Amino acid sequence: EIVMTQSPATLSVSPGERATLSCRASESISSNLAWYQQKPGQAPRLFIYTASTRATDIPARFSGSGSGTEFTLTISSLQSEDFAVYYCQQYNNWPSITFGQGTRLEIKRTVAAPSVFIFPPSDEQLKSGTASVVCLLNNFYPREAKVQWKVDNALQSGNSQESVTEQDSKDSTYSLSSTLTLSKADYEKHKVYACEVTHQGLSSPVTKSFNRGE
Amino acid sequence: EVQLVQSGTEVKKPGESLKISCKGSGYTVTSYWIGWVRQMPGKGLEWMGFIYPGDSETRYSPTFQGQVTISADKSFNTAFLQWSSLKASDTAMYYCARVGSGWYPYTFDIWGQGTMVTVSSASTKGPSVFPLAPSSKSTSGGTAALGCLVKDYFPEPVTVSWNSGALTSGVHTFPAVLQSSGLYSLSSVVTVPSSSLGTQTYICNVNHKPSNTKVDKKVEPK
Repeated sequence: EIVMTQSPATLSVSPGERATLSCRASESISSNLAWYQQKPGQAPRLFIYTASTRATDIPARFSGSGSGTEFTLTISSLQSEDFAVYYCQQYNNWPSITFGQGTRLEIKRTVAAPSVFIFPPSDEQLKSGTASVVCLLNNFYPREAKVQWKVDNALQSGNSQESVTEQDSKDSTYSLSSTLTLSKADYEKHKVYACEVTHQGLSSPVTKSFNRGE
Repeated sequence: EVQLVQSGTEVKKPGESLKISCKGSGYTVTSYWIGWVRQMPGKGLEWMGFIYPGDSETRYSPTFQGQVTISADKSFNTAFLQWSSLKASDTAMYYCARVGSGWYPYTFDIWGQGTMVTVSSASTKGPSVFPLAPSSKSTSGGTAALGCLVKDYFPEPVTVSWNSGALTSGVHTFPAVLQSSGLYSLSSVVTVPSSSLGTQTYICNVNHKPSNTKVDKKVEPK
């Protein structure tokens, strides 16, 4: 099957500016290339077909070009509704079709360092035999961040999970939670609980911590 | 109106069979191919196969050939996707889509809304709700964070509001994570003025309809 490779994986562009997304085919496909937009929770929708032709409702700021093995989708002035994932699809010899792996187009804004908060496990939870410790990174940009948990100065690995929000529609920031899960027995045998946050907006990493029982 | 309407959300156990459907309306269903597309959680689109409902001719992707059955009942203007024995790895959103003919040839010109399929050994379970209490070190005249941890439920979803819907600004309810136990967990947080901690009540309202579990948690400083 013909392999479709999109780049970049994530494109960050400011509203009102131009975005150019790329898609490469492993074999020539002439102009037999479509592009779809997909927003979170929603079905994909056809935007461009035969490499350069817009579907009927599609605004003129969207265009496509290319033939053979290299193709682009350009959005000449970005509107808020345009930030989404875009997939390319080849159909050189239908029914043999394949999709690219997608490019996420997100909103570029000024860097915002996270506000960081740590939460100890509740006494009620501890009755259950498990302790959850939560670290919140609030309203930051860009999305990339590193969170490290330390318990009595030992770096924890393998016992945490993260969740991140979609980009906020008003301020274009993200928030992220990291949850450390430990047994009650382990929680009660250690004292200092810390989450260290590294982000390009912070000159040095920020650590928030608590001492169990204080 | 030209549309494809898919069947509802499914939650199944490994080894169970499953048939989901895609009904066309507003056009001549027997004149166009339908395709099925899989989208695993956090992943891209994968083509599974095509069927021509007018005669049930099928063209499967090599990846899915022999793994799923695509069928059609033209008397019902409906295409189907079927598994005889589900695996947890079949957890995904499934889309059906019409293949263009004449207009937009060979593209997917009309999409169904998707059918979410979750396959897990887990059983329905309501969450436990715990406070994420505002820190005693919260900056005076500044901003404090507080929240609720909604732990150990299945299947999705849970809904969370704050103060019965009266508090919305500053709220972040995170996407759920699937834990290694097979149960989901999420937190909902909000930032508020530190000066409000003594005077304003903060209650998260949690509902897990699948288990009919409804909880209100008051969150306050220790």
